[PDB]
Amino acid sequence: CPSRHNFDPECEKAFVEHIHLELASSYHAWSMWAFYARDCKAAVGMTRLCEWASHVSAQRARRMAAYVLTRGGHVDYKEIPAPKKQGWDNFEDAFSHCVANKKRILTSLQSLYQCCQSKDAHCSNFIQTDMMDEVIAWNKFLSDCLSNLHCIGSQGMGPWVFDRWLARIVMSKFKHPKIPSLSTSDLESNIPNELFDAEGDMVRAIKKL
Amino acid sequence: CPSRHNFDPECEKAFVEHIHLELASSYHAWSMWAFYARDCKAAVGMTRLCEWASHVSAQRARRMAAYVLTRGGHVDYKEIPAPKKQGWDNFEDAFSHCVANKKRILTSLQSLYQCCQSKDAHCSNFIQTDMMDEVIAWNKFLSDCLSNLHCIGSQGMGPWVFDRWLARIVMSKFKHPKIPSLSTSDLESNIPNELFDAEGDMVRAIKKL
Amino acid sequence: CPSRHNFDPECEKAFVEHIHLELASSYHAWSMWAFYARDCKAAVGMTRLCEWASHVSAQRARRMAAYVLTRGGHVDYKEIPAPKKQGWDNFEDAFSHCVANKKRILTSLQSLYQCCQSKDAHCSNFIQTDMMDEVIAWNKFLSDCLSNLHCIGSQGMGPWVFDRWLARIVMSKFKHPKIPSLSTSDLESNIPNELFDAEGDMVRAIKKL
Amino acid sequence: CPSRHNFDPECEKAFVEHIHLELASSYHAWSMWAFYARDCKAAVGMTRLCEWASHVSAQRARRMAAYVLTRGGHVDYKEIPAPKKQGWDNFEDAFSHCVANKKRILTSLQSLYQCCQSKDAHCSNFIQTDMMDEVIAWNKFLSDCLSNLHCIGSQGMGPWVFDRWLARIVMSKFKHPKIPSLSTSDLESNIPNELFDAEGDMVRAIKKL
Amino acid sequence: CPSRHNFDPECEKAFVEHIHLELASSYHAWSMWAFYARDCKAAVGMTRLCEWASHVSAQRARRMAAYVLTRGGHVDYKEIPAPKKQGWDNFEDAFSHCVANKKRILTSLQSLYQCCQSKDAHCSNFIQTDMMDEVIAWNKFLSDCLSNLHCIGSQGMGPWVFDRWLARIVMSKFKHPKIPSLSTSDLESNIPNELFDAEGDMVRAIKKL
Amino acid sequence: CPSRHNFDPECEKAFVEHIHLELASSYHAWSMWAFYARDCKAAVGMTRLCEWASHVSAQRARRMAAYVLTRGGHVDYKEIPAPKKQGWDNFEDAFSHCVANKKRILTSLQSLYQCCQSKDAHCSNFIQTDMMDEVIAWNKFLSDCLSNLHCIGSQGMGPWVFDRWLARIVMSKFKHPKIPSLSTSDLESNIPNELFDAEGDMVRAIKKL
Repeated sequence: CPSRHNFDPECEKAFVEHIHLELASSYHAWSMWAFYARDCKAAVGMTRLCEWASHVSAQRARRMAAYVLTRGGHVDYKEIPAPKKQGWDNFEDAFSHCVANKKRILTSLQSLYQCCQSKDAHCSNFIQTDMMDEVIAWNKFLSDCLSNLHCIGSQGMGPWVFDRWLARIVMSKFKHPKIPSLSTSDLESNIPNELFDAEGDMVRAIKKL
Repeated sequence: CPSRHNFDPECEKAFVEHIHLELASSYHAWSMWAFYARDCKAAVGMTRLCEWASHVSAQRARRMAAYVLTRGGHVDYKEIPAPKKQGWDNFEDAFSHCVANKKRILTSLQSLYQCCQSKDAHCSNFIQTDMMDEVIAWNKFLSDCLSNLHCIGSQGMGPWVFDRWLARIVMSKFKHPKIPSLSTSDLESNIPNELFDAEGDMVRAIKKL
Repeated sequence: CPSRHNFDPECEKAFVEHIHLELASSYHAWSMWAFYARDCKAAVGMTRLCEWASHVSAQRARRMAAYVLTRGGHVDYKEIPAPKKQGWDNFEDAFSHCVANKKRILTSLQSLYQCCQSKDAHCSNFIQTDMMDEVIAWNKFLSDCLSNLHCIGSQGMGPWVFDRWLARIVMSKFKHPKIPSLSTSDLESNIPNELFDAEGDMVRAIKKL
Repeated sequence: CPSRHNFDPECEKAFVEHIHLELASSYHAWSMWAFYARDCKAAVGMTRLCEWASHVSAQRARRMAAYVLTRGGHVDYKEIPAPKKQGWDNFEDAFSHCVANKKRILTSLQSLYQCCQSKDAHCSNFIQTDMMDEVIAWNKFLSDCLSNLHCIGSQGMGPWVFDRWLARIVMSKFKHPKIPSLSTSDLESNIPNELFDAEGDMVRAIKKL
Repeated sequence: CPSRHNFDPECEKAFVEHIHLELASSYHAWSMWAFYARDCKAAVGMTRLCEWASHVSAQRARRMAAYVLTRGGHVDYKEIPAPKKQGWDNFEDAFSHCVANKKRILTSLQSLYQCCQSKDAHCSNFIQTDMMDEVIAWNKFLSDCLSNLHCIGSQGMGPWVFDRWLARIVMSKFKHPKIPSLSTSDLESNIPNELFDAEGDMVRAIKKL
Repeated sequence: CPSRHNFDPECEKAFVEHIHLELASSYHAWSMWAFYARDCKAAVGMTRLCEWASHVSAQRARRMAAYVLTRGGHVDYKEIPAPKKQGWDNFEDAFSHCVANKKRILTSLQSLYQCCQSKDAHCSNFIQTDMMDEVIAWNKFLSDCLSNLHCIGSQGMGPWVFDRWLARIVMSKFKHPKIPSLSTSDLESNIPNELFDAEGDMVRAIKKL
C-alpha cells in the first residue's frame, strides 16, 4: 500500500495495541465458556453469559480495526497469549475477574483519548462514544450480579436458582444464529459448485413473481 | 472436575490439537480481510469472502470443542501464533494459500479418523460426517475460482470484474448480523440495569395479548 | 385574583396543609428509590415499588390542588423538608416506615372530613371517596407484604426470591412512559423551532388521508 | 454501602448540587401552573406549558441521579426551597423568568463540564450530549414566544388569541397519562389484595390463546 | 468537447445570462429566509415562503441549463453577486421587492423569446411554456398577498395572524425532504464503504421475496 | 434585531466564513455536473454523483446557518466566486480535485473546533458530530473509487464499465424529487389563486371521511 498518511502514527500504534487487548479478552472468555460446560459443572447461565461476552469482544475488536482502516492506516496482527488461570472456585471469583478486566479496558481507553485529544476531534469523539459506553454498562451489570451473589451465599441451592435466573434473563437478549456453509448434499444439482449459478437463480425468481 | 473418564486420552489430545489448528486458521483469515480493505486496495469481493471464511472456521472450532465436552473430556487452551505473511501480490497467491491450508486440514482430519477408528465408532462417524464435508466443498469452490482467475489474467480490468462478480455471489449466501449489547441510552428507564427486569417485561406482554 | 370567595377559608388552609404533606411523602419515596438502586444493593423490586409510590403521591397532591382551584380558592406553596433517615437495615424497616406514613395520612384526612362535614356536603364526599380509598388499599397491600417478609426471614436467599417476585407483580401494573421534549436533531428541518409549524402539519395530514 | 469508589468525589458533589437545582426548577413550575389555573385567570395554554415544563425538569433530575448511581456513587437529598414570587402581571414577565432560569442552568452545566473534562471523558460527553441539548432548544423556543408576545402587545384580545394558539401547539406534543393505583372496587374479587394473584392471571391468559 | 454546433451562439449566450439571473434570485431568497428566522423576528410563514421560493428558483436554473445541454451547447458559469439589502421594515417591503424581481425576470424572458422567434420554433415554444407560466402565477399570488397586507395594516396583531395563515397555506403544498448522505454509524457492517455492496444487497432482496 | 448576544462574536465570524466555504463547494459541483452531461461526454454515473454532491453541500450550509441562528446570532451573506477550472482530462483528475476539497474542509472544521473548545461545550460537540462524520465517510468513498480507477486504467472500455457501475450504485441511494410550484392550468377552478382556498379544501376532506 503506497498510502498510509493523514493518520498520526503514534495514534495508529496505540489503536493496534488496544485491538490486540480486545482480541485477548475475547479469547479468554472462551476458556470460561468451556470450563462451565463440563458434565461435572453444567451451569447453563454462566455458559450463555460467557458466549455472549466473547462475541461482544470480537465485535469490538472488528469495529476498532474498521475505524483504523477508514482513516487510511494499516493494521498489523501479532501473537495472542493464552489465558493464565482456567479454573474458578465459585461464581464470585469469575465475576471479580471480569470486573477487573473491564477496569483495565477502561484505563486503556482513557489513555487513548488523552493521546488523541489535542489534534483529532473526530478520533476523540469516536473513542468516547463508540467504545466507552458498552464498558460502563457492562461494568454496572456485573457489579450488580456480584452484589446479589455475595448476598445470596455460596452453599446449598442458592447458586443453582441464581444460575437458572441468569440463563433466563440472558437468553431474552442474545441468541447466536448459525453460520451458513457449503456441503456435498444434492451433488447432482450443483455440478461445478453451489455458488456459481447464484445469478441465474435470481433471474428464475423474477420470472416466478 | 472429578470426571474426565470414558473418552480415550490420546484421542482427546489429538482433538485439542486440531481445535488449535482451526483457531489459527480463523485468526489468519482476519489478516487477509484487513489487507484487502485498505483504501489503496478496496476489493469488496475478497473482503466478503475472507470475513465469511473466518466465521466458518470459528464455528468449526466451537463444534469440535462441544463434541469433546459432550463425551466427558476437558479442553485446555494455549497460545495462538501470528500469521507469517500479511501481503499478497495478486488474487492467485491468496487463493493458492487457502487451497494449501485446506489440504493441511484434511490431512490432520484423516489422521484423527485413523487414530479413533478401531475403538470408537461414533467418534469416527462424527469425524467423517461433521468435519470433512465442509472442507471438500470449500476446496472444490476455491479450485474453481483459481482456475477462472488463471484463465482471465492479471492485467487490465479483468480482476475488477471478477471481484465484483465474487462479491455478488458471496453476498447471496452470507450476511453477518449485528451482536446486541448494553448501553446507557434511556438511563432513566433502566435504573438498576436493563436486564434485571426482563421477567417483568414478559408478564406485561402477556397482558397485552 | 379578585375572586377567592365561596370556599371556607379554614377548609382552604387545611387543604393546603394536606397538599404539602402529600408532596413531602412523594419526595421521601425518592430517597428510598435512590438507596435501593446502588450497585451494592441492586434490589429491583424495591426500586420499582418506590418509583410507583412516588408517582402516586405526586398525582394525589395534584388532584387535591385541582379540587381547591375548582371551588374558587388559591394555593400557596412553601418549603419542602428533607427526609430524616436515608438508610434501612432490611426490607421490614422500610415497609414499617411506609405503613406508619399511611396511618398519618389517614388521620389527617379524617380530621379534614370532620372539619368540612357540617357545611359542605360535596367537599366531604370528595374527601371520603377520592382520597381515602387509595390509602386503605395501599395499607392492606403493605401489611400483607410485611407479614410475608416476617414469616420468610431475613437471612439466606429468601429476601432475594421475595424481591424477584415483588418486581414481577409490580411490573404487571405500572410502567412509567417517557416524557417527550425538544432537541436539536434535524436542525435544517425545524428552522425557527419544532413546535411553531404544528398547525401546518395537521393540514398536510388531512391531505394524505 | 461499602462501595463508593471510582467516581471522583468532587464531581459527585457537583452533580448532587445540580440535581437539587433541577428539582427546585421543577417545583417552581408548579406554582406558575397553579397561578394560571385560577377561575379569574383561566389561561389554558400557559397551564399546559407549565405542566409540561415541570414534568420535563423532574425527568432531567431523575436522569442525572441515575447517571450518578451507574458510576458507583451515592445521592444524598436535602431541603427544597419555596419559590419567591407567585404572581405575574402579564405573560412577558413569566417568559422572561423562564429564560433567566434556563441561562442559570446552562451556566451550571458548563461549570460541571469544565470540572470533569480533564480526567473523565465519558462524564464530559454525557454532560454535553444528554443535558445541554434540551436547554438550548427550550431557550430558543421561549425566546421566539417572547418576541412574538412583545410584538403583539398587552391589551385587548391579542393575548387571548395567543393563548389559544399556544394551547393548540403544546397539546400536539405532550399528554400526561394517568398513573394507575389501587382501590376497593370489586372487593369480593380481590380478597387478599389485587396484586398477589398477578402470576395466576398470566397462566389464565396463556390458556385462552 | 468537439461538438457545440446547431444551436445559435447568440441564443446560447442569452440563455447563459438568464441562467445566472435565476441563480442570483435563488441566492437572494436565502438572505430573506435567514433574516426572518432570527430569534427576535420569528415569523414562520415568511420563513416557509422564502425557503420554497429559493428551491423553485434553483429548479428553474437547472431546467434552463438542461435545455441548453439538450440542444448541444455548453454552459459556462461565472460569479454570483451578493444581495444588496438584507433587512426589511415590514412584510410589505419584502413583497414589493419580490414583485419587482418577478417583473424583471419576465422582461428578460420576453427579450429571449423575441431573439429566438424567427428561426427556432421549438426554442420559442419552450420559452413561452416552460418558463413564463410559473412567473405569471407567482406574480398573481404575490400581488394578492400584498393587497391583503395593505388592507390589514401594519400595527397590532394583524401581521401576526396573517403570518400564521400564510404558514398554514404554504405548508399544505411544499415540504422539503431530507437529502440522504453517508456516515460512520455501524462501522463494522460496511467495511470498505456502504455503497460498494449495493448490488449484492439487491440479490439478497430477490431471495427474500 | 436588538438581540445578538450570548454567542461569542469570533465564533460567529468563523462560522459565517465556513458557511461561505460550503456554498462555494456546492456551486463548484454544478460545473462538473454540467461538464459531464454534454452530448460529447454522456457519462451518467459522474452526472448522478455530482448532482448528489451539490445537494449534500447545500444541505450542510443550511444546517450550519440554522445552528448559528439557534444560538441567537446573525448571518451575513457575501459574494460567491466562480470555479477556476471547468474541464477535466479523465475521471482521475475529478476525483483528485474532490479529495483535495474534502481535505480543505476538514482542516477548516478542525480550526473551528479548536477555536470554540475552551468555552462552549455544545458548540464543539456540534462541530465534531454533525459536520465531520459526513466528510470522513465521503473521503473514504472517494479514495476507494480513485484506487479502483487507477487500477483499471484509462484506455479502452474500462471507464465505460466503471461509469455504468457507478450510476447503478449511486441511484440506489439518492433520487431528487421534483419541487412543486404554481401554474395557470385549470384557470377557471382557482380564480383568485390556487393557495387561498387551501383551508376550505381541508374542511371538504373531513366531510368525505
